[PDB]
Amino acid sequence: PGPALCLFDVDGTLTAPRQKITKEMDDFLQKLRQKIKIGVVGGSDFEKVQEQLGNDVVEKYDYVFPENGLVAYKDGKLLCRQNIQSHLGEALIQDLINYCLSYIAKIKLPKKRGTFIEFRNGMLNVSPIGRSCSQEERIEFYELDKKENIRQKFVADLRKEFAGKGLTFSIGGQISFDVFPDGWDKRYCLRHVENDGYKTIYFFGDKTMNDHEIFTDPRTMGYSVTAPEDTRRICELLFS
Repeated sequence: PGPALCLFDVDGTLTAPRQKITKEMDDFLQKLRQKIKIGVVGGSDFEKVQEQLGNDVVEKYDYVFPENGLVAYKDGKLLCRQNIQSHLGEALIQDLINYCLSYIAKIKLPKKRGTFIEFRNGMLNVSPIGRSCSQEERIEFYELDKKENIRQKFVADLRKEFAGKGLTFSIGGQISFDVFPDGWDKRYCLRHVENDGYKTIYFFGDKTMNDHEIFTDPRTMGYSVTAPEDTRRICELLFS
């Protein structure tokens, strides 16, 4: 119905895991773009996106959203930027940082290395243990955090001392847990597409991590695919 947009998650949906897009796929998308506009979003960076979809990616898609739209492109122009310290404000960053630093120093573990706090543009990857832990170190701490649940213990107190700062927490993997402003997941990019006159906004990607929010957000018509061949089968089924 009316003007529409197709937004695709990058790795997995448009390419084989850890690989650049296919010629067939690429030619398919440019062909699809003829009638309906297209866009891509992913948690990775533009450089990584370039590796997967090509260095001229901003010319192949109408919208390009690396870092979940925290980096946006449309028609080839750098729409804008946004980082956690600008949105949340420095003094807000240091309050979270300070706290985690002093809290982390009070946790006896079998091993400690470095990068107890990693700083991403739109997310603070913490960890009571660090981040550069080895292969054996990581598994060790992981099996240890199994029964201990050290992470949930901290990811709960933080929610308290900082209750109300529009911050969302997230425990993932075996050693670290991400921190970030509310809505700063793939849904963030939607803000670059809800004002260009689209009656329908399709999304193609992973619908479950638990649950991918962009896939459920009311503005999108979710279509989770299992690989690039599916993205085409559905796009073929839906369009053309």
